[PDB]
Amino acid sequence: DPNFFKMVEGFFDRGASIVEDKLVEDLKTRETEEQKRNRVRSILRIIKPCNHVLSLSFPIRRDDGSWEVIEGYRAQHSQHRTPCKGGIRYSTDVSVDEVKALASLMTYKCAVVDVPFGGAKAGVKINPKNYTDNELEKITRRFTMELAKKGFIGPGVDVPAPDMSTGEREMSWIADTYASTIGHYDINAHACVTGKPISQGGIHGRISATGRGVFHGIENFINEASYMSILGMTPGFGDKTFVVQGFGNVGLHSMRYLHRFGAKCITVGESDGSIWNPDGIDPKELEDFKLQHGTILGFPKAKIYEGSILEVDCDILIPAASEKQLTKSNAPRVKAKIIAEGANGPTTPEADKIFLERNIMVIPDLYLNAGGVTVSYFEWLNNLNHVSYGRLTFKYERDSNYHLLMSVQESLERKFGKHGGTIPIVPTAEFQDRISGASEKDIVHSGLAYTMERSARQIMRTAMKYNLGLDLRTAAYVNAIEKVFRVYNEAGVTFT
Amino acid sequence: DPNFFKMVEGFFDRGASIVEDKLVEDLKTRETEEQKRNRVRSILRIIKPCNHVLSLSFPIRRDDGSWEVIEGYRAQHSQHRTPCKGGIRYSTDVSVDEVKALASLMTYKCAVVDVPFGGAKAGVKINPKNYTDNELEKITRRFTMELAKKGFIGPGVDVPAPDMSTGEREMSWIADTYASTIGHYDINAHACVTGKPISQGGIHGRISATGRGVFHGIENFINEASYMSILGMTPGFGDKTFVVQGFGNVGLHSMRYLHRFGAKCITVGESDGSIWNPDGIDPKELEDFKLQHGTILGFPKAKIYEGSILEVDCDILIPAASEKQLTKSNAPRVKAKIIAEGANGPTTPEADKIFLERNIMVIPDLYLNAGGVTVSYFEWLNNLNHVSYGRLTFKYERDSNYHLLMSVQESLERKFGKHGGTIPIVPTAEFQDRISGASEKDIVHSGLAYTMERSARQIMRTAMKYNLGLDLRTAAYVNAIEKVFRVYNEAGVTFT
Amino acid sequence: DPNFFKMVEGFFDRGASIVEDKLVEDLKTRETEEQKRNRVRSILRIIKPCNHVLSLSFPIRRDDGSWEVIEGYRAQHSQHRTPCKGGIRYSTDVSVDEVKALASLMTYKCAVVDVPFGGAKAGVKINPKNYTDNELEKITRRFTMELAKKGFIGPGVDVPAPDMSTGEREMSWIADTYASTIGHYDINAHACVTGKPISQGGIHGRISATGRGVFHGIENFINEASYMSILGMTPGFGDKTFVVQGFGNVGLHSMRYLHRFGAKCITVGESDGSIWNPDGIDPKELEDFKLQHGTILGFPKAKIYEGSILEVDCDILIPAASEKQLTKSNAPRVKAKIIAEGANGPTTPEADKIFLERNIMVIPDLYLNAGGVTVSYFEWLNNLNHVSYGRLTFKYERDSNYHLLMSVQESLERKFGKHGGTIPIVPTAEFQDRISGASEKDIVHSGLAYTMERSARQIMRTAMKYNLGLDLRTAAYVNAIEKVFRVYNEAGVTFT
Repeated sequence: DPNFFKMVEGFFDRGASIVEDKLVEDLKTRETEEQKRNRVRSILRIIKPCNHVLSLSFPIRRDDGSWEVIEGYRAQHSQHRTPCKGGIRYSTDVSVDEVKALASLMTYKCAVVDVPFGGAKAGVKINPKNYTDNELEKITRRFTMELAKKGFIGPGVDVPAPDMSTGEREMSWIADTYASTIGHYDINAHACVTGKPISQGGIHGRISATGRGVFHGIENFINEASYMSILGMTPGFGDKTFVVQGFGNVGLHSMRYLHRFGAKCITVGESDGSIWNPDGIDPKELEDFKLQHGTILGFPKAKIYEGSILEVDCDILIPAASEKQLTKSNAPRVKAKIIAEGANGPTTPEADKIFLERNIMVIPDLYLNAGGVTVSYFEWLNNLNHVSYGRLTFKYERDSNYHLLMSVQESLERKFGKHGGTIPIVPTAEFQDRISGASEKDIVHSGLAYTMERSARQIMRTAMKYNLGLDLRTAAYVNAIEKVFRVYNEAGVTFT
Repeated sequence: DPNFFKMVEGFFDRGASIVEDKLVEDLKTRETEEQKRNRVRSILRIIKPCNHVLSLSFPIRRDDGSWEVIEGYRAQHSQHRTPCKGGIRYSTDVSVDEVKALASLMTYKCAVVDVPFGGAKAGVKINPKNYTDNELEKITRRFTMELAKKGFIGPGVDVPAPDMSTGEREMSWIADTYASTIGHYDINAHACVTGKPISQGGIHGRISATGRGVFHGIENFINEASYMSILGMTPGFGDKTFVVQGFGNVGLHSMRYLHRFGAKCITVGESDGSIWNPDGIDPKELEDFKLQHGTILGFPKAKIYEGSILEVDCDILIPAASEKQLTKSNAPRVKAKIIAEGANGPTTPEADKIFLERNIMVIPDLYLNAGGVTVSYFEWLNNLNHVSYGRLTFKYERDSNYHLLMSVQESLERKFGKHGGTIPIVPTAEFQDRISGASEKDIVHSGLAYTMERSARQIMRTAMKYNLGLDLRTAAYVNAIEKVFRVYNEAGVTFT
Repeated sequence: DPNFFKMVEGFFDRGASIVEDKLVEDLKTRETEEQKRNRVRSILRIIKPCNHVLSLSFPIRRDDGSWEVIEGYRAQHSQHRTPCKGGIRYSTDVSVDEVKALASLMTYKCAVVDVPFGGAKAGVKINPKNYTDNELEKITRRFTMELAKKGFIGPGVDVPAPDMSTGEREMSWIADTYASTIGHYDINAHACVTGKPISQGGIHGRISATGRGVFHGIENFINEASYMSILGMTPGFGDKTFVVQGFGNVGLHSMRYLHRFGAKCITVGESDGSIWNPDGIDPKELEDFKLQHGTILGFPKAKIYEGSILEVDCDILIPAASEKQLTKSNAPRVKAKIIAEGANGPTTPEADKIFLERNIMVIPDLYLNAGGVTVSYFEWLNNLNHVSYGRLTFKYERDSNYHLLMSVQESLERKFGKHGGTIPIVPTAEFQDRISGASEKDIVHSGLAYTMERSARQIMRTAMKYNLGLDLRTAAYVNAIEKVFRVYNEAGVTFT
């Protein structure tokens, strides 16, 4: 059991040395050779720490007439690209030594996916259960004023986001406090947060983003014939099983999309039980079960099978569980060729060194868990463009499709249809749903699939350039460190 | 040896309980009695902590072509009255746990003297000796940009100040970086710092402020016949000795003004020696000695007398030494009726409990060391009024003085001077220097004497209202806590 | 009983025609003669109306969980000089047709006293009794946000003020909502309101301002030997009586200062009784009576004497009562040579036409009731200079007084004191209190006496220039209209 901060700090040095050896050669600057080395050994010392760490204190008054002091935090990691997106975590285990880590984790998690803005995290030392709803907006509406008066919230500086125990309703209390106190004169005032409900500028298909994230991530590696061979699996999802730990937003929506392309959910683990049916599980039925029941423990159509789900015989683990969930105590007992981290840092840094020995491809959490980080970038743009995606072009592009089909029809009917007949060129029953059911949802899920795809093909490229084999995690950080470097380097890092 | 943070945190609770017992009765609010108690027990929980603590990280490049990371801090204590003044301390022993203390120390040190703005402190973990002058402006000019982009510098938010190892030249590098990058559009851009050299908006007679501070502070207690009796001394400075530890800006200028009203400097202690002559020391001669010599050790006209200067037989100790300088190990060996703290926290909290037993009046460091805090408030106004003090009225008030003397002359010459004679009513040789040598210096030293006087008469009042005897320190904090309370209370502490 | 709007609209035309006949001749502009007339007949059409009238609607939620809609108003009269000061009146009789009047009334009431900013009024249709204290800040803190987001509050646009049923505690709820939502980035954020309590930037001696106002106003007319003769009275307060209607802030403090210079309060009328003692009343004793009792009805040392107090035999009526309080039904029954309006529009426009027939000098409410309008201008400056008045110069001017006395002493002791004697030139027992008890209060009461004095000597001048006799009200409006005109005229009234 390590300290999560030393993990993310570890994967930097682990990656910093690799990239450096070629990152120096790629400098056509008019200096010596040992001053290039002392420029690359040096910027990396600047990317590693956290540039800003605020620390707050709130006069909040409970509804029973009892004042109290709330302690908060927020750490902007990198200023190289503004704004800086990062969720707000209401908890009690919040630590300034942890906010600095998850802030750094996002500077790179949104660099591997070519999302512009940097990384940040906030954290409020409150246990949400102990507060009435009138008291979680007195806290939220003042954690922003105190934080926006100091340039840590704003469409061009920081963009808070949801987190576990910080839902859709939280993000309205932030966007309304900002768009009425400080951001009033700013036209983009509602772009100060993401995850807002749809009635206030949220994007559609957001709650299924990390799901689509976890999906397209592993999709681009299952369909990689140059990796399935090395592992021992075949390309494609066909006749492959997956297992899910931590049923929830990331697990549930992942189950759906994987089960839609022939995969078979075998087990579903949670904090308080375990499920198993080697014939598979129906996501919707199990999704429906937890609605009334609140806990899948006792699912009818699948027997109970307790134990370490990380031992489950399968092909694909997907841990949506807590951080540091898979460690040496059970790493030699995976029974899965591919691990797909759905949460932040499930794999302790030792298991990765084990997994390259067991010949396991561990897809990192920088890449898979990007997910919402990308739609939370498409929602920032939605609010920053003041129009839903596609409203201007759904029907202009609908007409362009009917005319092509007509143009292909009439063109044939000159050659073949001369006999008075006709060729009713019509869209399929599928490309008809795509037309009649067009929505902003279809464009979000599209630009998300493109981001994951174009990015995975950049992790692969590095895993050959530097010959990392199945060490995709290291490959991910080398792309993250290399692209954050090209922003400091060509910018005259210091403003002097 | 305590932690300096627990000292300042101690004197709050020590004072918070005393003020509370009457601070509740003074509320004519439409509530119960136990909800007044739970409003006063509660605001005090809000005044005690530090509301904002930023923490920085700098890409600074040395002149030998070697980047490095500078770590800084700044803690705004109380937002009840903007701006928030606080010095910048270049050191290596800087600690975020220490900046929070000295920030709180200034919220009260400028409350006992009715200075409006709250308290703050900054700190940069650099040893100044290891940096060329071109590298102490690359640090200073970027410790402000990084700090002003986040609303921690500005004529209406924070006003940095000088400190030990942060001289007059530092404050120009801050005022020029602000008045040309961010504060450009603000007319008051040059009011963003104090302590600037006179050629850029500094006030005259600033380097002798803490001197005039230490002076008028003890003046208002030496001339208090209701305290000299209780101690065992007589009123006035006449035939009284004082001794100085830590010769320097606070010690030197204190020596001068005290030696000007009949006091006799006996010893002068430093870090590297000790001086003694029970006939006295001439300040100017000793001031001149350290100019060439750089260290008074070896002064001709006064023999060497080594040892704990805090043992020196005297009437008035003035420690300008380090913090926590006088402790139990030598507190029963003071040999001085009056201690006059010229630095921040020379007396460990135990010696005060000893000193009330030894019957010693320890004048606090909230009051005496205010000093520069008051002229650093008069310099903020100078730059905020865009005119030196008195330029409009030195000669308009000069004429009004000549006409009064003429009016008294002619009025007599009607009654007595009828005999052809005349009565040359002329100013004294002293009130002539005051006229011909009028300057902004004379108004600064005046409004400083008024602030110290009006404030000491408020410490005295509390020391009777709550019957603290010679425990002036506790009296000082009770006035500081009571006046910071009347700002939160009548303001609807929460903005909800 | 008229409509109060038609009164203030009446006194404009009544004054506009008089000033015009000379106001045209005073134009050295390169135009014709009939185009000067059509420039003066025209600007007066621009000064008369109200340039801006906002009208609000609030989602306020009672503490019993019941939303409701609050209806508010605010009318900026004249933009010729920014800001625009005007009180906020919580009532139910508030009418947009009344706010426009009292707004215009202040554009002139602060023009006769050379106060720069224009005039405005606000009004909220709520009965304050029906609202808990937690609900009069939810209203106050949102009547400002809704009003400051539209440029109707701010140190440079509008400066709200207290009013009846809008006390000191209201003005803190406005200054804190502004200085934390919108005016945060403005250094002058606390100058957005006046009347704030002393703990947040209020001026001392404010609650006794209208008192000092009513005093120095009638002082400058009682001591006018060229008016007492015409009426039938003698100069000075000596052996003269006054009577007060509407005991309260304006009546009480007026009683004190008048009774201090030999006047004799005869009666004290209120809404619910009447008092009389032709030997006089002691203000303090009667002031003390209403403290416990809450109503002077039943004062021991003065018998009850009911009836229309406006009939009381006296020399000076001072109605602090409601508006339109003295009308034709009792105007032929005044029994007072001098009426001194302490409220806004006590005299219906007909009684003035009666009073010039009865040969009565009615001092207007533009001039007397200025009062607080002047200290509410000195409090705006206090907050706008960030320093209490005199802190810099109380002791610099104290020293200049001791040196003059010493210079007169020594100068004599050269001529007379050559005999070894001495002449202890010391301040009086009165000019010693003035020194030892110097305060911002003494400067406020001074600059208030100067404003009233310099202004009354301008009403007198007009009452000769245009030969209005005892019609001082018309003289007041002609000075108000003439000085508001010289601001539009020399400014190119239109911005085209």
